[PDB]
Amino acid sequence: TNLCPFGEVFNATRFASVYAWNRKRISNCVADYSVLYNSASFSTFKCYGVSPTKLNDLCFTNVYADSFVIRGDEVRQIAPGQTGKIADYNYKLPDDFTGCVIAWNSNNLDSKVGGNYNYLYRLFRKSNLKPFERDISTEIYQAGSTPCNGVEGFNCYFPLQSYGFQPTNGVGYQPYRVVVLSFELLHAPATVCG
Amino acid sequence: TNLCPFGEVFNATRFASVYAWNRKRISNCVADYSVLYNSASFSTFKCYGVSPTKLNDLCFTNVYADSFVIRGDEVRQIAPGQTGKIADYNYKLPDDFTGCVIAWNSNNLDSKVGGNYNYLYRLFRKSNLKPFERDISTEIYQAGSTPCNGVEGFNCYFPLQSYGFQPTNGVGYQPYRVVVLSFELLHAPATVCG
Amino acid sequence: TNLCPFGEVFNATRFASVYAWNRKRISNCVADYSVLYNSASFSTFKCYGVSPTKLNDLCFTNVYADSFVIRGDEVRQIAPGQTGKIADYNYKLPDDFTGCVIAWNSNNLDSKVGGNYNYLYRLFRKSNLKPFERDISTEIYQAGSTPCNGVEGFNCYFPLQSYGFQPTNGVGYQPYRVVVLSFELLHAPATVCG
Amino acid sequence: DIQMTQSPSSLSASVGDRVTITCRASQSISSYLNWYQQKPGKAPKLLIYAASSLQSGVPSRFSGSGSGTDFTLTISSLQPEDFATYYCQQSYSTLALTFGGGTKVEIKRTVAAPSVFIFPPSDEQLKSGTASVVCLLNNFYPREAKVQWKVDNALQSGNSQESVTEQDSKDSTYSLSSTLTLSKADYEKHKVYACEVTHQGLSSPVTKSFNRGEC
Amino acid sequence: DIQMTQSPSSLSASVGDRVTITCRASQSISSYLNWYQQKPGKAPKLLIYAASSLQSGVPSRFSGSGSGTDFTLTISSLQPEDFATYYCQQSYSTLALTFGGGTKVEIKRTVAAPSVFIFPPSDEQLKSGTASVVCLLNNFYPREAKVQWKVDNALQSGNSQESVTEQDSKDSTYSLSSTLTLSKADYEKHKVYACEVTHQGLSSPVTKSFNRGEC
Amino acid sequence: DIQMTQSPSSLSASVGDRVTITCRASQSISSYLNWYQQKPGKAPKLLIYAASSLQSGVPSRFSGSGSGTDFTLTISSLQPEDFATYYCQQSYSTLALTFGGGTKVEIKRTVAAPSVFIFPPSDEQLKSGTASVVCLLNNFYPREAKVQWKVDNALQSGNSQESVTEQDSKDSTYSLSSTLTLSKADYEKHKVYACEVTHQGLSSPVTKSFNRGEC
Amino acid sequence: EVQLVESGGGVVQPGRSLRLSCAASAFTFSSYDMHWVRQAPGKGLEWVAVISYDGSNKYYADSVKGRFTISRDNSKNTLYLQMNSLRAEDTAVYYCAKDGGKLWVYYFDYWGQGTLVTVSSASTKGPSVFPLAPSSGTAALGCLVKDYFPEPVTVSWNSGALTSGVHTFPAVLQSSGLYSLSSVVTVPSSSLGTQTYICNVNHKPSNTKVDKRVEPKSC
Amino acid sequence: EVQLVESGGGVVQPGRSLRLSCAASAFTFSSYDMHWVRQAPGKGLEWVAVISYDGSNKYYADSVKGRFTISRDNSKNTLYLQMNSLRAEDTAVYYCAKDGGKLWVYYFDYWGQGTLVTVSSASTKGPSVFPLAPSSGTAALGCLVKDYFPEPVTVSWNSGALTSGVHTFPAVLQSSGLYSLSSVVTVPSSSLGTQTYICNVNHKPSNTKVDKRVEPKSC
Amino acid sequence: EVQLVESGGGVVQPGRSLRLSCAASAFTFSSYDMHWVRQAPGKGLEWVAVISYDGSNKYYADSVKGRFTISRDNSKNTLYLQMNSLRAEDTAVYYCAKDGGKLWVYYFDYWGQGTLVTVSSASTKGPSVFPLAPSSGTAALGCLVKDYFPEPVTVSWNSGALTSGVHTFPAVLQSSGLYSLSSVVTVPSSSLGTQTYICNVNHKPSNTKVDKRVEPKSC
Ligand SMILES: *[C@@H]1O[C@H](CO)[C@@H](O)[C@H](O)[C@H]1NC(C)=O
Ligand SMILES: *[C@@H]1O[C@H](CO)[C@@H](O)[C@H](O)[C@H]1NC(C)=O
Ligand SMILES: *[C@@H]1O[C@H](CO)[C@@H](O)[C@H](O)[C@H]1NC(C)=O
Repeated sequence: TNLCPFGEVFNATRFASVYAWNRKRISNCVADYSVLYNSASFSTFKCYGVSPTKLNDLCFTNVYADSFVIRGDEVRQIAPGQTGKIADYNYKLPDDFTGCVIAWNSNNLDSKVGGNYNYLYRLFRKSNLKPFERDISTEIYQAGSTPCNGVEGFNCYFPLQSYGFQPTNGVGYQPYRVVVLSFELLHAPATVCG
Repeated sequence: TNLCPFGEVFNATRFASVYAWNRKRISNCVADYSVLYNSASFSTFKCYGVSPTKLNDLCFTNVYADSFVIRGDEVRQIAPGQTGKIADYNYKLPDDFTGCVIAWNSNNLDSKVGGNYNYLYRLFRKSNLKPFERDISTEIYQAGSTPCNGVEGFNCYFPLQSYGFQPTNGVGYQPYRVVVLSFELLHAPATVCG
Repeated sequence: TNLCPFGEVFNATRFASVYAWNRKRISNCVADYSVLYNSASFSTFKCYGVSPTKLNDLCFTNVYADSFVIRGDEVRQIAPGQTGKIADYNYKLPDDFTGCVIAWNSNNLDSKVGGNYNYLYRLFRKSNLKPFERDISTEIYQAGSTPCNGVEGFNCYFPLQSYGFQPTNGVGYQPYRVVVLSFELLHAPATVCG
Repeated sequence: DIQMTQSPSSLSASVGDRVTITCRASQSISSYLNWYQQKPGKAPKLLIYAASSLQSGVPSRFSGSGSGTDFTLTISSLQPEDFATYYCQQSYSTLALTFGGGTKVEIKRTVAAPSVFIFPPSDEQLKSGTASVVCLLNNFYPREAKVQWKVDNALQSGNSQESVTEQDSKDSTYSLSSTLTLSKADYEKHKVYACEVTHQGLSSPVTKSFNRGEC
Repeated sequence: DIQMTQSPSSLSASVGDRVTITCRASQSISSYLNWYQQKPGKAPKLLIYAASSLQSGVPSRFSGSGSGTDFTLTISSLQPEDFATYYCQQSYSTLALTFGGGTKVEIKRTVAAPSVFIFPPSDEQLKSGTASVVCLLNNFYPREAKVQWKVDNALQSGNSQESVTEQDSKDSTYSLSSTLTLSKADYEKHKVYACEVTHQGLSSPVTKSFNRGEC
Repeated sequence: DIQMTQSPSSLSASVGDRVTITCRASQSISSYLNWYQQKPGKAPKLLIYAASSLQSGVPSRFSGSGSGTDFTLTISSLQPEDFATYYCQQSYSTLALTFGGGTKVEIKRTVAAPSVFIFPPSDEQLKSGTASVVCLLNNFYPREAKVQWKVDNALQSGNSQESVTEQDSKDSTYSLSSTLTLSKADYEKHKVYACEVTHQGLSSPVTKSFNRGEC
Repeated sequence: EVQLVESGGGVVQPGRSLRLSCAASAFTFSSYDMHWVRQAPGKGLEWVAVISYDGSNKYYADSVKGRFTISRDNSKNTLYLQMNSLRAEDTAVYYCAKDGGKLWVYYFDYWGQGTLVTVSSASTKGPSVFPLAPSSGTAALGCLVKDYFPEPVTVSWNSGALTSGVHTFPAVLQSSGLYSLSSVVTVPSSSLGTQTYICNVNHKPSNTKVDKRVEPKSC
Repeated sequence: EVQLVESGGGVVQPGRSLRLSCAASAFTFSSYDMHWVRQAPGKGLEWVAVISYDGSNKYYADSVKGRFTISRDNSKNTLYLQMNSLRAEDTAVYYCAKDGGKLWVYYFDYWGQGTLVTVSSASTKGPSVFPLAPSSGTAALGCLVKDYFPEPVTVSWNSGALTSGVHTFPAVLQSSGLYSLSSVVTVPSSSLGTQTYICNVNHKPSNTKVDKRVEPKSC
Repeated sequence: EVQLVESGGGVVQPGRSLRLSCAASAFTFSSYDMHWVRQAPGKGLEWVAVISYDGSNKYYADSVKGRFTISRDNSKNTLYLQMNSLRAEDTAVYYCAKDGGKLWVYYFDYWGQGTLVTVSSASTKGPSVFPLAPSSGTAALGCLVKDYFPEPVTVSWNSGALTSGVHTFPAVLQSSGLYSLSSVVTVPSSSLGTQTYICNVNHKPSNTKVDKRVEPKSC
């Protein structure tokens, strides 16, 4: 009964842009990973810090479910020690992440005949993001010596760029929904278990 | 009566190419800067070393009036600490220049339906020009290991390139007449004053 | 009578690809260089270590005749201290080579209306060849981190590339037959003399 | 054009100490540099002109030196009335004058451990539709303290803003208020808001945390 | 992904010496590293898990240390039965596990000068249509010896293949056989086949040469 | 191909001193280097061949050494008759021989302050249509003196040409004549022609100036 | 003994025009040039334009060149500063400054007190005040004066009776264009329910006075 | 005391399927996960796939993901490894390994002896043996067993009478897909014509036995 | 004791042909190879081409390959150098040089005095001489011999009476193709008006003799 609502995350009708990575908190519920085991439609399923198998026999203080959307080529980028647009300007991981990562194409859902541009990504930022940092600031980037006084143009760019997702897009360019399931265990009682 | 003939410089019918920057010497005459003050048609008017205002109350040993023609994009280049084609190969300033610089478009005058190519510029030189150096040598540049024995071709280029000036050219590409007014004051009597 | 058969080398009907540079050994025969002296059809004839003239008055232990085919642009590359595709991946010389090099166009013979692609060259190799090294290994080059397990594709390239030789090709791109005549003299009797 | 860099950005000094401030230019200027003083709120005031000339009515403790690109302003013995922000301005470019970034001098006192407090949005703001969280730092020294906002233990940047009070006249310690804000839909979507503080006077980082609607 | 580098590639050690082996990762892992032992031919065997835990039934001379990217395995006193190849394997990537390149440990004996021999193709192979030349190195130490094939004093690469025997149980020296092969048309086209050998125990390179069909 | 660099470009030495000259090649040559001597005006003469062989009839003071890329020619004790220009030439490239840039050796005397003079165009040249200005340097040592032409205090380059006399037999000082030339229309367009001189023996630069048609 | 008086500063919508006045005293306004210097909130100084002593030579900064106007009336010893088609970037404090004429290079000798100018396409709006109560070694409470325009706003504690420990944080212009300010005061944890605390704020431009009680969170 | 038994290994053409069996003993096969590790000839270890203790969770390496299958029968304490559409890259030695479950991270506790699997689109072919005679301080002779498929082949000298100094070089798979091996033995130069030397080789899969005499080159 | 005699040098228009002769003496011209070396004015040496002792092997520099010709007549001990379609680059001094044959590498043993060759598409033109007078511790005067072609020209002072302090500057070929030369002589400032100074110049190829007086500038 007291089962963790992972379904609403993976079966969510809509997702967020990567720069605005959506988060869910999971606590005080039974940890049922069978949905992952049964679900064979996972494009990529890679864990770190702990094996996915001996998890339903293991407790933790809390669980964090990160969700966002990228393209196929950026799937490799969702991991520790990764570099790239998504790695540094839209989402990040520490050098000691403990959890799992899942990715699956959503071209049938996250693409339009006219192109699905609802999902965006940060393309510029004066410094790399800190681990598990979310940035949605609408500040105009200063690319040149001339300050950008809230206006766009020369050396003044909109930080967000919209993805081009269409049914005809390439595999590396078709949309993919990505989830990060992180388990935290501190010197506190664990309210979630298998 | 003994007024300095600045008019013939600024109202000169014709100008020179930048590499052959024309010079005029001004001495033993009254220093009337009102023409600059009245003249509002100056595209750019920037001074260094001394303010333009408290000048007609100030004497100097001699005045040098440099005149040449560049494009709009090169206007920024006429200044100390500047770098570029015009900065290093066609005209230069010291690190302690004392005077003023004026620039104004002459597209109505220095452009032709067929293109005004009378004005040229140095594009290559084995070393940067010394301050206030004029070079009009017709030596062929040696760009490769093979010596250029007075003939053009491979690694042998004509040092001068003609500007493309037409009524339809862009603002940064339309012709601009540029003047440098430098004041020198040594341990000698000053023969020019306001 | 006991004359060295240099003719069959220079008048050979067919030649080899540069990476598979053909070699001939010359020993126990009379050294007649007149064929070189009479033959004025040599595109390039350059010797090192010893003058070509006072050679028919000089003996050696052995002679090595290297033959291959390159393009015109690569003619310069056949020499000590040379760098390039041919210099490092297909043929090499020491820093103390002793002999001569000859080159002549064979466009009339080594070109086809449909393009003469019989001659190839090595384009990749993880290390520069040692002096007078012949490599014809069909190993697939590993250009990326992903190992190439005997299959071509991403970061997996065929080491040989075929030349494009046609009657209409440029001078630097038309075929040229190249010969290296090296003389070795050790603490052994010399069986070849003029 | 021309850029002027003044160092240090801010320094702590006590009375009687000899202070030195450096100003550097992109290129060389002979003596076309000035030093001005400006108290908080008060209008700017001149101290030194030409980099080697004492202004009339200015105490002799101020001395200027240097030429070309690097210039120095030195105070032989600091005084309480001298605690202000000093600007260095170049003059070689008459028609494109530029000033230094500024150097604010504070009183070199003992290190003050910040007093940190957390305050959730009021229900009245909940009615309005917005939500704001206040993280307060008071009585800390120096002012260099990092304030980080955590949403469900997640670092957030750019969504808040910090405001620093001037150095206090009584204990010479600063106060900082960070207001973390978002909309109603964005407030209930999370549960935990925490404000981590990193300061020189803290042996370990200190964070104040709470859970939505729990009091 | 993740790559593991184990050093040295191979080392010579004698009984009673203290051996150290280093393993490095592309990125950092806390303690997700293991050391295994595998004798030639025999199946792999575990020595250390977690990089800081002795396996049961394993001699105490094996000790593990290190964290992050660099890890070390140390043997206080080497034993004859310990002469095997050691693998270091990371565990941070559960579903993309990767192992080290391996480190084979040989017995640190005296330098053995290779015994080099040359053998031409038999006429029976000449009948078949192929041709093969054998260059033999026997009783040499260490195994690091360069074998080069010369065709008419011309260096040839990639056309042969080398096979190395295991370290001998009696004298602990290796044997190498290089087989240089080509077709009948390619054999008579040349005259001289020579096998140059470069080894640590050779003051000068040694080459064995012959001329086609001369015996 | 092959390039040969000889250093120094020119050196000052006195009688009895030991001179050394270095010659460097783009690549390595065993001993295919020669040293030749050539007096001003006189035809070239051989000194050393093969870089390690004294030529017959050559004084023993000349000695050659070096191999590969760098070679040295050394004179144990300089003599007055040895003051000539020495060329180093490579021989590895028989059919593309190349020579060194040359190294002229002068007599190491005391520093001579240049005597500088200015001479305007004659009216006869004014009639012709051209104009030429002569700047004369005489009795200076060494020859390394910069001559700069100023037109109305404006530096001009490339429009003149300099000619240097050989080292004098009496005082061993050089003479330089710079001829600055332009057309009639280009001569009256300016007023002041000045010839600045920079030389080692001058504490400050010396310039000779005049004003057009003033005498 | 030099006196300068800036005036005419105010608030207006972008694209409008404003005139500023500097009054000279105790010196010859006619025999020196004048500069205008503006300093944005929290930033440093920024040069704008300069006028000669005689008012015949005019110069302006590139950022405003062809957009501002500088003029003077030596008869009145008055300096006029007209700013047409103003942008949001122009919100700052302006000062007038004497020339000095001691060198061929411009320095700044004297300054006025300056006047404030603001640009914003928004109407005045009533402030909203919210309490900032403590919870469960002393405690502290405060009030937030958010969503008010324009500056300034006056804040007091216990109608001014509560003075010690009071800190009024500098206001900041949020992206909506309005202002928000925080006022705080620390009190011993012992006195939290006995003493009543009411932050009294007045906003004269909007003509709004509000006194908000603050009580500790209860649950 | 842990016993594991790999079986089912063999040789097959590319694109076919093979089943491998690991038999567990002296431990609870049901309460631990299982991994499959393959090691190519001359290379090191390579992880493939892993199965849970309960056989409900399955994972495979990217190199074979969607191509292999891992299953287990705890009732029989048996582990099954099915490999469909095999490539030439799959020729290696496979081992089965226990989970251990001592950490949240996978280590390898025990291994089996392993079984051999080979992939090649070639039929078995009779070996060809050739003598390797010395010439004119000892000498050495040998035989080359070339062009045989598949492994292994058995070699002896003097029908096993000649033992000392014998070195059987490891086989290598040449580009043609076949195998070649060299066997050598050093003998004193004094005894070259008196003692006869015959290398005796047997190849059971091809059912071929050959004894080749070796005599010194004569000319 | 080796004697070589270059001859046939001269001046011609570009694109023409010239023949040069080297006469051998006191050695076997037939038993050694010959090289031609050219040295441009002010530059160093430049190799051109080489011929065998027997005259059957021929080689030339790339810069002239296929443009020059080298031949010899051992019967006459003569060496012939034909240069067809000459360029302006060919103006230099040519020398003939012996082979030496002491090594497999070419060195240069002996050289001739050399002969001069010039290329220019211009006719001989009368020189123009101009005085170079001093002004107001000694002084100096000179004459400029400008716009003359070809070389050489002879200069004297006081018809040769004035010798000490005379410096005849090397000529230079200006862009117009002509030559200009400067002659100078220093005289004490005391003697400037009493002694008359006349530079006497002769140009035999043009058959021109001019004596120009020099007097100090007067104004
Ligand atoms: C998610 O939806 C799929 C069908 O789209 C369903 O099979 C699955 O059970 C759902 N998830 C959960 C946790 O029920
Ligand atoms: C230059 O010409 C303009 C008109 O083109 C005139 O107004 C101005 O007065 C002239 N300059 C002078 C110095 O008179
Ligand atoms: C090679 O062939 C050419 C004609 O193609 C002939 O003149 C020459 O003599 C031949 N070479 C020899 C060595 O005979």
